[PDB]
Amino acid sequence: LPALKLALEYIVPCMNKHGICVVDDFLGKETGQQIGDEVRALHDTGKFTDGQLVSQKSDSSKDIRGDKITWIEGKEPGCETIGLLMSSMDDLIRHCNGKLGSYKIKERTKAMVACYPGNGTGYVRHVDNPNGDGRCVTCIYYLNKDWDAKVSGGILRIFPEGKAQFADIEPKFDRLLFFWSDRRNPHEVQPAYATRYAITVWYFDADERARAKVKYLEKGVRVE
Ligand SMILES: O=C(O)CNC(=O)c1nc(Cl)c2ccccc2c1O
Ligand SMILES: [Mn+2]
Repeated sequence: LPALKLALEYIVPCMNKHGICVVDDFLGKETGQQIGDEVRALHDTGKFTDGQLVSQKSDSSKDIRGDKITWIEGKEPGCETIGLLMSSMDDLIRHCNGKLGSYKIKERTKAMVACYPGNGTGYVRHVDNPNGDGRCVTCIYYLNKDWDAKVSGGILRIFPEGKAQFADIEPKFDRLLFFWSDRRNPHEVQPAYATRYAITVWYFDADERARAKVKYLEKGVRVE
């Protein structure tokens, strides 16, 4: 589907109504599987971190580690299809310009590729941007073939503010997710019992990001 039909007929109205929007079959099986292959090669050649320290045991051989990450620009060798994914995310956001809230999105982060190793670890409940750092939209792409949450867990559970219910999103192959990054969407990753990959990009609102630079004042200018 053109980034445009999807953006204008589904993503824009969904984000303004619900703030949480799922697109399945974003890139297709061939491109999705190539991204999966690039991510697995990154993992298998040791490009990820060792994982979030979960239990700091007295003996370190007993330390439990969780989600592993790596930051990907998209131009690295063997990340070209990841870069294609990122360009496709950018195309979608660009076709939403001036329709996502009142936000104006001119910049994003690099991609954070995450691997939950499948050892029962998840990710605690949190808000992506609780303190106004500029991030207004969180975009996650999943690449887990035939994921069965009843068996492997790993559901993303979101707790939409003001609503007495949560929204459970399975980390399905070739699924793209958008949600507001601020306190509207506290969320958690339930324990994952199989290897679980995701690629996240955050989009900045230009105003919020510009004034965030005041708080984090960071390179300066010489006086004398
Ligand atoms: O993977 C998912 O479905 C959702 N993941 C996250 O919400 C998530 N959020 C943050 Cl802020 C981090 C931050 C660092 C590493 C992994 C993260 C993560 O998986
Ligand atoms: Mn998060």
